[PDB]
Amino acid sequence: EVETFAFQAEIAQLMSLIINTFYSNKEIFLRELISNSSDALDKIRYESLTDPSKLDSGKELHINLIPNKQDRTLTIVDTGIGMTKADLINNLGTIAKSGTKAFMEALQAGADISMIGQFGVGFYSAYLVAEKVTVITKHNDDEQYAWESSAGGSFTVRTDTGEPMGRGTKVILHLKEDQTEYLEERRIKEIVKKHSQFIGYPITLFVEK
Ligand SMILES: CN(C)Cc1cc(O)ccc1Br
Repeated sequence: EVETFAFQAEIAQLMSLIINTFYSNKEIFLRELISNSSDALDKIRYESLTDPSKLDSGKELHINLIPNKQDRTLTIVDTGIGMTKADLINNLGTIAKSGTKAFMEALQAGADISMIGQFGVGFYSAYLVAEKVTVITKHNDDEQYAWESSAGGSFTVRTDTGEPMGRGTKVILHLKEDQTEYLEERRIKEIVKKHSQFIGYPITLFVEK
């Protein structure tokens, strides 16, 4: 069972601005996704402070970076609070309608695309380097769902029968053919050190055979 939804107009517009605007500093995507994972890890740590059993689905709070050269995917895994189905449909838990409005007004007033995270829609920077994005997520109060979009004005949501995650969120970036540099160990490591060096969670860069 696969449901297909239209993006709100303002979100589709933000997505095509990100895809079409000439802008060379594409590496900020990794900082924005990592920062979103860190925010979701803060959220489940804070709930665990008064209710320990919110960690029965995973005591470990971490972020993993997993490049796969055969599939041409970069996967960002976190064991944060995760997302309910309604969250996924509602622009992946963001206020994307009003953040895009403020983001685009800023762009006309001195801002550049690298400031997208200040307006809450940093996730969509994923499309600076990905032609398709898949978000697997599991929240304590809901089942495991798969969100998927290749832009073009729509996204799908389905129940994910893949590997149980326990709790957290997985962003699979199907990279564009000319963005494979973000699969290389030394290039990911440079970006993490440049932009994410004070994230309060361990970031493990997986290696490949
Ligand atoms: C924005 N990237 C990292 C996906 C994501 C992770 C979360 O932990 C929560 C929401 C989203 Br979308």
